[PDB]
Amino acid sequence: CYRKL
Amino acid sequence: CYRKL
Amino acid sequence: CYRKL
Amino acid sequence: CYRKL
Amino acid sequence: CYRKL
Amino acid sequence: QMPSLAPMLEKVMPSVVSINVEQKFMALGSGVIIDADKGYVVTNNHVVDNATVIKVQLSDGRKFDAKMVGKDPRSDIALIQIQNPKNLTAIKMADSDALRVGDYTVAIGNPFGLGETVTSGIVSALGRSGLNAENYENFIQTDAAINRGNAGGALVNLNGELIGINTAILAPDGGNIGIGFAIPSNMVKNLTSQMVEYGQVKRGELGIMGTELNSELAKAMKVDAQRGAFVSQVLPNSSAAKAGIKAGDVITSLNGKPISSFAALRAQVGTMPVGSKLTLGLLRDGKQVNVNLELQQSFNGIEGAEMSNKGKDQGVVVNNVKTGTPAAQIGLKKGDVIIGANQQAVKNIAELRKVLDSKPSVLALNIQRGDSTIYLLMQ
Amino acid sequence: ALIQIQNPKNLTAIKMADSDALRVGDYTVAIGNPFGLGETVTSGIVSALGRSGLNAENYENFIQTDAAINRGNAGGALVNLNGELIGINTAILAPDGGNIGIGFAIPSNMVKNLTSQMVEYGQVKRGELGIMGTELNSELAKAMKVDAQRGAFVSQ
Amino acid sequence: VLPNSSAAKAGIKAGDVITSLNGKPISSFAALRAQVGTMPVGSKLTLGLLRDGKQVNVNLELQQSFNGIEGAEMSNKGKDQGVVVNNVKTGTPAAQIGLKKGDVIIGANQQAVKNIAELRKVLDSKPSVLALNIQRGDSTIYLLMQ
Repeated sequence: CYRKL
Repeated sequence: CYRKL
Repeated sequence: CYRKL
Repeated sequence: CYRKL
Repeated sequence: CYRKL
Repeated sequence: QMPSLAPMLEKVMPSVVSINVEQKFMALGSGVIIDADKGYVVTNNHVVDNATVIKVQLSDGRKFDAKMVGKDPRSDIALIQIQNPKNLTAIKMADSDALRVGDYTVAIGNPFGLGETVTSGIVSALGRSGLNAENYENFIQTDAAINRGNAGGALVNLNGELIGINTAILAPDGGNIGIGFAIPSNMVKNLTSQMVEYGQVKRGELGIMGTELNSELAKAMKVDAQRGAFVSQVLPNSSAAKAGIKAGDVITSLNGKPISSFAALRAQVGTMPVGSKLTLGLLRDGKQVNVNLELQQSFNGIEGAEMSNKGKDQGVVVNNVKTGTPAAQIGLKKGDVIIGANQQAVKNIAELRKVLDSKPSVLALNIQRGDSTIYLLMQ
Repeated sequence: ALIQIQNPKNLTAIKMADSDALRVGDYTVAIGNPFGLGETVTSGIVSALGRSGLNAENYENFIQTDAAINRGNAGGALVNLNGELIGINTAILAPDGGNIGIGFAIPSNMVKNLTSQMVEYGQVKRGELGIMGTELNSELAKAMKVDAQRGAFVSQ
Repeated sequence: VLPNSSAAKAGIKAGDVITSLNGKPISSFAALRAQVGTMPVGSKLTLGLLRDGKQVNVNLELQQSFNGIEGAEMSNKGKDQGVVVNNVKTGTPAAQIGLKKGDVIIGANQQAVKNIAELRKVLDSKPSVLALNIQRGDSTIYLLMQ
């Protein structure tokens, strides 16, 4: 649902 | 949801 | 990759 | 059918 | 690659 | 006379590096030199995890090789050490606890391996979290441009002091939309200092469960503050239990600094070294409470059995064994008395540990349970 | 490229500055026309200098900026806080066609040299020094006992 | 038969038929393939031929499949006049960097190179990159590797 770098 | 600390 | 404008 | 030495 | 000046 | 950032940047940019890392894969990220002499460079753990070779390209292009030192994937922070450090430049760290929403920010990184790229922004918000609930996350949010490769990059204030480490962005398409997150420097301060001293992170806990404080639960419990940490229960034998924290308390501050949420408070102490003495601000029955605390862990006992010596060189009596431990998997009912093992007599834990120091593949214990003499086996 | 307005009446020209004095950290102001909406101004800074590789055959000495630049900004002006032309906004790095804060501009000193040949001759008189070469990495400086880790290495 | 092969040097021509190996008859080509593939290089052996109903025997010595570094054969030039390049093989890692036959190396990696001995002392240093100061014709150029 949510991502990082 | 119970979180621990 | 690279794009123009 | 081809195979070396 | 080889580039020229 | 035009304002510019080149005065601050030409001094700071040498302190921020670009990383190249080598189902084998090759990746790139960024890091910041913390100790110029020892060549310590901190970066994101998800950049150097499963890394066999670690190559660093400085601001000037100089290449170095670095080795793993510590890692903490729960906070996504890792430390590497440049080998053969020659003429490096450390970065000055600031205390992030003074950051205010509206301060100007500066982002340094290696976007798409293009090289050290600098972008500007402001403090969008602080203490934001929620993208990965199991991670210790207390992120700084900024509208500074941050993309793939800025990970492990530097977030500095206008004076070039390190305030945060660019870590993650929120992007529905994989490209920056003006929402970047950075780990506050103070957390990295606590996180790195353990990696240098211990090689891993000594994780402490207070022994409490809880959940965040919403406006609707503040109604039912007659609590003033609309945000903080709600004490669900205190575990017995916990520092918080020994300190006098009971259930139904509301935590409002940490060492004086107010609290933004439970999840943010969780990330703070999740980085503090074990034993860190701290002061908390509580709220029980609408009464302000302050408490001093000391974190805890989550003769000589060997492998999950508490033991001690008995009599005068009469062996190592087992004091207690918890059911379900590696030392209760091989029986060792409470009260066993080890006279010897592996045909060598055991007078004490020292003659025992001098045989444990031998690290044998298999262990035959010559204990006595009751009035009988038995043997037990290990490994 | 250079075009000529027919019947030039009451126009305003831009003063070009010396881009070779630009430094990473200077504030930049981008001007263009994204999506035909109109003259749109955005702010940013000098991300880096000397950027190249988007098209290796092209003579690219791009300035990188976090000034917002989308489709239609091409040919727009990049100026400093005094409004002196430092570069011509050229390309962006967008895997999705929308700006993510990476614009590239060709320095004014290159534009000043390239426009001056089109005024007199209509084309570019391409000159050569007559040497081959490649980029100098940190590894090559060790073998050649060279101190500098970046520059031009003369093959012949 | 392949050119420059020991069998070609031995006198094996096409249309021959192998019947024995060192006296022992051969069961199959795939057997013989496995046989000599396990003998160390240079194994001197004897074979039984059959061309046009006439028994022929031949002795053989296995083959491979001045200095030579990474697909380039070299030798010395004059008296400490560098390392002259005799010839280069194209599709090999040597000539894939632009090397052509005839070049003469005067030095490398800011260390003087008078012969091949001073070259392998540079290969004993194992540099990440090697910078060669060769001369092809009347020119002084440089060529790199790795």
